[PDB]
Amino acid sequence: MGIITCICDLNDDDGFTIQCDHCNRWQHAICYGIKDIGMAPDDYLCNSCDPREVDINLARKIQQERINVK
Amino acid sequence: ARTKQTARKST
Ligand code: NA
Ligand code: NA
Ligand SMILES: [Zn+2]
Ligand SMILES: [Zn+2]
Repeated sequence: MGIITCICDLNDDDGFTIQCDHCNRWQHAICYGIKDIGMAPDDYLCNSCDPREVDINLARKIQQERINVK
Repeated sequence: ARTKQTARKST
């Protein structure tokens, strides 16, 4: 369905998204510390499907800044 | 993983 569901709760397209292997919803790669395609692992699960250590406040900060300057 | 990435280029 092309649904973005990310830890920033700012679910519009930022230009670089990655799809959860399980729920098939998409996340912003940068919110998960994935800066380019090379940093994306073979297997990938979102934080909802597999809770991980991830900086949620930083994710929100980055996405909110993108929105605030567009 | 499966990814989408949009490139924006002017000329
Ligand atoms: Na969300
Ligand atoms: Na991104
Ligand atoms: Zn995000
Ligand atoms: Zn998931």
